[PDB]
This record gives sequence, C-alpha cells and structure tokens, in this order.
Amino acid sequence: VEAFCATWKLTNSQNFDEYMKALGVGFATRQVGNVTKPTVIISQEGDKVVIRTLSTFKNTEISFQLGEEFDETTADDRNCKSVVSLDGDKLVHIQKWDGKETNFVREIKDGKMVMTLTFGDVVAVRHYEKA
Ligand SMILES: CCCCCCCC/C=C\CCCCCCCC(=O)O
Repeated sequence: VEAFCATWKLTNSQNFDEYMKALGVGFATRQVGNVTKPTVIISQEGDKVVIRTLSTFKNTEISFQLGEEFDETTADDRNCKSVVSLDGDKLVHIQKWDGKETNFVREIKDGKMVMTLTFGDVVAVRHYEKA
C-alpha cells in the first residue's frame, strides 16, 4: 500500500468512453469525463486510507478501512456499496449498485499507476504519473 500513496496525474486513458457508455453515464458527464485529466491522491489516516480525486468538474473523497464495506456516491451519482481490498499487490475496488457490479484494479507498472476499469465485457484502462 506504501507504493500507491502519492499525487497522481492522468497521462493516458483508453477505451474509457466505451466504458462510460456501458456504465450508462449521462451524455453531459461523458463529455466532461472524456476531456478531463484528473488527479487522484491516495494517502492514509491509520485505520483509514483515503482516495481524493480532483478535476475541473468534480472532486470526490472516499475514506475507508481495507476490506470493509461502505457506501459511496460515485461521481456520476450512482450510490454503491463499495469494498476495496488488497488482493496482494493490486488494489481492488468493487462497486455494487442495484444488481449491477463493477471493479477497479489499480496497479503500479514500472512506477506508473495503471488502473483498469471493467464492466460486463467492456474493459477500460488508465495511466497515472507520480507528480
Ligand atoms: C471526479 C469526476 C471527474 C473524473 C471522472 C470522469 C468520469 C465521470 C463518470 C464516470 C465514472 C466512473 C467511475 C469513476 C472513475 C474515476 C476515475 C478517476 O478517478 O480518474
């Protein structure tokens, strides 16, 4: 977990639009969500680990205890029952909302954080540079 903790900036995204569509994200948010390069800052608070995200649209904060379920109102408004754990190396973040399910597996590949969003059989991939 000590390797995820840093100020990250997005550098390259891929297939996110297709993923956003899959999630059923509204047109408006898709337009901003497609151009916006956000900053995901991951840090701690002892039993808590936080994930702040900053963009020229929305900034969203989640604080949780690993493996513990919690409620999170996603940026695109879905209210999910999320759980994020460490399946070893990878930081998995599961989001469940009215029957549908989705997951985010963040990794550190050659010192670059790579997130790989997934829903149904439509995967999306993101890249982050430690700034
Ligand atoms: C924080 C809002 C701006 C960044 C997200 C833009 C896309 C908006 C709606 C779709 C959400 C999919 C689940 C959240 C992914 C966040 C990715 C990130 O932190 O960069």
